[PDB]
Amino acid sequence: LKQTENDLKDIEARIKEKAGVKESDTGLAHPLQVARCTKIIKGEDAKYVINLKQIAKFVVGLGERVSPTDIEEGMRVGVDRSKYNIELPLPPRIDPSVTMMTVEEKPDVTYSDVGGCKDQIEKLREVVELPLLSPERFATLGIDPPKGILLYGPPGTGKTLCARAVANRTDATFIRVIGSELVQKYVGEGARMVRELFEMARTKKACIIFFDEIDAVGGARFDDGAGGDNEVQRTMLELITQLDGFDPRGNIKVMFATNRPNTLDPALLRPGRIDRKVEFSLPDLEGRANIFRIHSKSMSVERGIRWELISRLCPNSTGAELRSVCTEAGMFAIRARRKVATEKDFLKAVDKVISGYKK
Amino acid sequence: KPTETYSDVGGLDKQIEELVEAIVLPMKRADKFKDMGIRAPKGALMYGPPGTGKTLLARACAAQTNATFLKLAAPQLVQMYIGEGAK
Repeated sequence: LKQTENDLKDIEARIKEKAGVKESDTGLAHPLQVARCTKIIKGEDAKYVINLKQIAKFVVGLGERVSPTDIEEGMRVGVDRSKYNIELPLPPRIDPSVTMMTVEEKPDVTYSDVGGCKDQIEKLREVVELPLLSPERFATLGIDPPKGILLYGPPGTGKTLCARAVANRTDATFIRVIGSELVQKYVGEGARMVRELFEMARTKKACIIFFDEIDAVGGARFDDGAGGDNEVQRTMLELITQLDGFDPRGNIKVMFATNRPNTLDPALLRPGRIDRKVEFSLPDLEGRANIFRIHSKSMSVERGIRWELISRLCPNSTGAELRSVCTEAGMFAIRARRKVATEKDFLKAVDKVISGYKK
Repeated sequence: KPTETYSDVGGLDKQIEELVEAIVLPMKRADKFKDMGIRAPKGALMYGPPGTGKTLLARACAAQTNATFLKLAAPQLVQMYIGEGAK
């Protein structure tokens, strides 16, 4: 097998390199990330001659032609940054972005770090849980749920597991899209990724489209709003033309996550699209107690401890600061050389968070 | 020719009186000003918070005279290569 594939360059690759390179490079020129043509004269109809490079840009006039399969020669055909006329039917949509997309239908997450967040659930009960369960109730109310729902709170807390808890009661599909990964070297990845989200939301009713880290995208940015390239500038079009105009409000819903509302486009913050603003508070004495008892099932502890007094000494804390109390509880047991964490280990773990941080 | 009237948004009649005077009157019937030789105003400066009727009565003033609505967004006027919003 080793010596068999060595001589294929002189036999099989001679035809492969001719049809895969010489034909593509003919005249200074199947996933297509690039296309180029130099001085091609073809009699308006299948003219093409489009240079994807920012240098020496071309246009196509003289009528309109639709050829989604093969425009002119096949081979190298592309759109990339600037969309010119009749080149729309064949966009270069290929990209290994599958690692970015995370789709979970009917998540099983109920309460882990979100114990005590039922106050925020009631905020999402009317405008999210209600339409995804009985959308026909809004017919007699006369109004309909708003398009989007805005999330607010501490950075990196409450925007992950709290969104999946609502989808459990409604048996919806939770799709998390990271906004920082929407920005790549390919111009238009943010707008193209949003296009496929509404396409999958029309097939299956009652789906949740979630956008993680919208500050990296927003409605505008430097390279798009202030720049010449179009990525986020074309992303806002998919949140307006598709969601508002074509898509009904009951079946398709949109939710974002951001640290500050001012980091977004004021055009999106206006009513008609983004209305509900959900602020993430911190769990109370009852909420912080239900989180510690769940983590105590996977961690060896003493059967005679009390999780109510553990959450009582600790003030209001985020979802991470509460998990730190259980993880640090095993560190103090190492000094005492014990297999389980006694009540005194949790008391020292709370003082480590109070004194070590003081926030 | 968007479809809107002045009764869809009320309470702005104080501002509408200034809009109709500087927009509808010089546009709809210009024969009163042309007989005097004076030049009719082609626009009026408008300012205010969003949603106060500046963009709400835009299509309303265009619907009364049956005109085409063309909106120019501020983020759309800044690009890299010279062109676009300038055109």
